[PDB]
Amino acid sequence: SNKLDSKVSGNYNYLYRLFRKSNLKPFERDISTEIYQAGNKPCNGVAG
Amino acid sequence: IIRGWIFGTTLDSKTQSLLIVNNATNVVIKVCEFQFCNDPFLD
Amino acid sequence: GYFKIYSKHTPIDLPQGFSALEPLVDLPIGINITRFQTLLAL
Ligand SMILES: *[C@@H]1O[C@H](CO)[C@@H](O)[C@H](O)[C@H]1NC(C)=O
Ligand SMILES: *[C@@H]1O[C@H](CO)[C@@H](O)[C@H](O)[C@H]1NC(C)=O
Repeated sequence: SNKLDSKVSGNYNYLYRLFRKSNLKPFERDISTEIYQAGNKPCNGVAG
Repeated sequence: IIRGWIFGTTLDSKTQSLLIVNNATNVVIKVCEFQFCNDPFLD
Repeated sequence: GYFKIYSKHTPIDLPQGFSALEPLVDLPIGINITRFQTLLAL
């Protein structure tokens, strides 16, 4: 349904994940917001 | 004396947790992020 | 992605004997469990 689930402004409701630490096991859910440590040292809860 | 168990990973509101409790008349099963302190207990 | 519970009761250092356990209820739980804690009322 291209027309019935869209608008000129758009839909910001749907959320997906760009990247994550590890794969998800079958039939498992995770809503944690922890950022994977791509840098050499952790950032301790601030988006750096 | 002993009745019920709690399950989870962090055992707090941060992540999901399980809680099963008996109180001598029925069984309550519930999967919610309830607030568990250092050692929960009942009076 | 489930949760199964078995129970058994017997009157009267675990005792010397053989006994079997029957199911009670199966639960669809989508969160993995790694740690568990017991509760006792004083
Ligand atoms: C599932 O298991 C992984 C590794 O054991 C752990 O990091 C993760 O926190 C668990 N899931 C939940 C929802 O706690
Ligand atoms: C105690 O048992 C009653 C059943 O009469 C139940 O409704 C109640 O939820 C139980 N208490 C807790 C903390 O679950």
